Amino acid sequence: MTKVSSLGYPRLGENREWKKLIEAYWAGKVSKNDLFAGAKELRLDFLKKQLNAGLDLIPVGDFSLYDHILDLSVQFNIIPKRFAKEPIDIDLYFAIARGNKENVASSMKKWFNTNYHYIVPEWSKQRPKLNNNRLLDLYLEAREVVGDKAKPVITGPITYVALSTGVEDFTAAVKSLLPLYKQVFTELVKAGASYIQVDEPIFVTDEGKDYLQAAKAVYAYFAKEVPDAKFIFQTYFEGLIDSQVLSQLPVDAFGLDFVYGLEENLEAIKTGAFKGKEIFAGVIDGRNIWSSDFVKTSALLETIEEQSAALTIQPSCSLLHVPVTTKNETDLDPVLRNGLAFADEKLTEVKRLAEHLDGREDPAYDLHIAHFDALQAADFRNVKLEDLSRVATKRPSDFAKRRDIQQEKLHLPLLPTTTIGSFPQSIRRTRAWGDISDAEYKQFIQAEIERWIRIQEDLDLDVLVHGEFERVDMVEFFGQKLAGFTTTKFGWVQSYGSRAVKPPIIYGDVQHLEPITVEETVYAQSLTDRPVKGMLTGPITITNWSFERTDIPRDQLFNQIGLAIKDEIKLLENAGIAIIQVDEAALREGLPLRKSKQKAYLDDAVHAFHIATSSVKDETQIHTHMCYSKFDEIIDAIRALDADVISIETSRSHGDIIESFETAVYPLGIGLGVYDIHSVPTKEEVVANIERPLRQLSPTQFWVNPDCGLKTRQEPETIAALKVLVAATKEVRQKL
Ligand SMILES: [Zn+2]
Ligand SMILES: [Zn+2]
Ligand SMILES: [Zn+2]
Repeated sequence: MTKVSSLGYPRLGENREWKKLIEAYWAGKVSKNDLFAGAKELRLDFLKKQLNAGLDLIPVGDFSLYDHILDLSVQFNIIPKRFAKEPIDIDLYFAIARGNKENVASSMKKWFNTNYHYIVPEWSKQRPKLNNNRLLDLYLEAREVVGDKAKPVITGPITYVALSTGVEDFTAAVKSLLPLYKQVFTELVKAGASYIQVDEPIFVTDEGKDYLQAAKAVYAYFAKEVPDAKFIFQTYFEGLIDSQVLSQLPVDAFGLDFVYGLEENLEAIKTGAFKGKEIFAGVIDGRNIWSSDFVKTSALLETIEEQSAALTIQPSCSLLHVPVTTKNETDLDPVLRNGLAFADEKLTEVKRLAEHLDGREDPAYDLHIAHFDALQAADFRNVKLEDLSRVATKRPSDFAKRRDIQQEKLHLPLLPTTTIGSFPQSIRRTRAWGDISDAEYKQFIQAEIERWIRIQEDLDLDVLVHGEFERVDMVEFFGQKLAGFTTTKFGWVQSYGSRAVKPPIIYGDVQHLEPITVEETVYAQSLTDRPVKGMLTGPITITNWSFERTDIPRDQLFNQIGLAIKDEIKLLENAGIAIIQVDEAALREGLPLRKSKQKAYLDDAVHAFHIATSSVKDETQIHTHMCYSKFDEIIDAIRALDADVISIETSRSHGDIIESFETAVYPLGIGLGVYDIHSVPTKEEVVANIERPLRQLSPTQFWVNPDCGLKTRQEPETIAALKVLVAATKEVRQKL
């Protein structure tokens, strides 16, 4: 009676066969025939899983060999000018994604506030035309497996245009795509399509508010030209903006996110503005991995049902954003695993919620709730942590007074040189310990640390780092030793192209129990008489890169992690480490979509940082690394962190990134990333980068260092770049 659906499914496959397949093709190890056969096997496999879960409308079209936006580019003839000569085939497809020997790749940007990156369209004089029948082929293919349950999906024109680059005139660009979409949809209906999911997440965002009338024109058009289609104006990631206006779109159904846009959408329907329309209700978390709260969700569905003409139940976004399945996670505690749900498990949940709304009895439903309740009641979610009322949130002495005390203890030269902490890893082959004694691995890493310690000494870098050779992930390396964290055996998620990450799971209260990084850091320091830095990851990054608990508020979690970082920082200081660097490279990525919610997030972020760093002695020097760009946004927050030194990337802007610190008269220490760690710098090239920020703020305030970590670069080029860095700095010193 009540339909269930889904927006999308991962491409990976249970053991990353998709990743191995496309990567093998690029390496010339897999023919075209085996590429497409392999990709077909996967699709059919995925269609069956979704069929067997009981879905009434199974998403078809989101499967891709790299990216769903890129798919539209090639399909709509939006191909970068530099590739305009190539034949339009899969090699050109991958050429745009990865670049060939003559042309660089298209750029990629973040898919909203997710961990996924899409490939950015590059508009030019090119006339939009259909270059294939990609979506029709996929649809007809699916029909043979699932039949009338097949639901074509596609990113809408407005969102596609907004995510693009080079668009001179927005409505003209959008308008030129309409006839293509018309043909696409008309072919699908002819082939038997009914419901067609048309994604417009842009209408959950601030920017979206500029396009309300474009939405009216575009969908009035589709409704006039393809009258037989049942369109699903599909949004996700936040609430529907201007819901009272958009609710008037001439479309059959609306896809609302009741997980990340609960309150806004909830009040959008209580108005009775969707009583004449069908709601596709995003009620299962598509970006996280906890089993649903069935009581909560069922009661929610009842309210939605009475406020709509028809209800269809689905996850809040494409399952693209979660791992495939918990079935093979055999190392997990049963009380935890029975409280987890990845992609496949969510298909089952969505089915069971509908059957319970239709008043069908199923033992699985109450059993699900029982397993849900056990997890909540577990000891690990009831850990007694340090009392926050007995924990400092503000350092005893302010910046100015600390700057003196520290200078008296460190006597670092004007414009000290240093690095963001990490050095190139060669060996990964050694780590496979595979089986090798621990006293061998340690001795191995320690030999490598000494080596680089001498290197930095010769280069005359006055603040050293151990290299982090023992670290493969800046988050999981901590998650491995913090209680309340666990890793998975197979929880992979696509981040961009053939890259995937396997994020930790914060399943319980977070608690520091043992030294995490102290050993390596203390060793390095014993070798030299120059200051060695400790490197840690702040709570923001740790949360954003992990699958976080959803049963406790963001700020509470932040504080828990802050406490652990505090306890680890204590250990470091105890051991004699005098400079400690807290890295936050996810602050941007974790920023809420809506401008109206960013301040509360930043406040949570700043407080937790204070929890982490306010219990150090005045002499101990607190550094924070932030690989961001638009600092003007978070400037107040940054100044709020009260870091002795904050290092940025000024190389890309040639040094003009200081503008925000200039306006805000930043009185704290600033590290200058004067070399892109992604791309050999010239000596005259680096000095200019250094002197730029010297315009307003005083020189006694700056540090010279690379843009970010060096794990990306090769040792040869790394050493050469550092030589130039130190030379450029020394030079600007002589000129006083
Ligand atoms: Zn990423
Ligand atoms: Zn009930
Ligand atoms: Zn505070």
